[PDB]
Amino acid sequence: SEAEDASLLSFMQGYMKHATKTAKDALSSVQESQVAQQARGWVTDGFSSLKDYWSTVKDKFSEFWDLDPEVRPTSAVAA
Repeated sequence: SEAEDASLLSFMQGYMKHATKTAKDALSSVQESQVAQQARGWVTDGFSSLKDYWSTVKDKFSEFWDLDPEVRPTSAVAA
């Protein structure tokens, strides 16, 4: 017995509702968190390379707002 009115959105709607349960069992599986050593890895590769790039982008995020005297999707992409 089930409401035939419910559209094909039923199975899904509930799916995410139910699959959200696996979060726990899946959460405990976070054992992949050990990825630390990996992160602590990028250090050797001079992860610092993120600073310059970060310090720029982030900071440039201020100016990156105001484009040339002409803010158009055409000239921008084409230039």
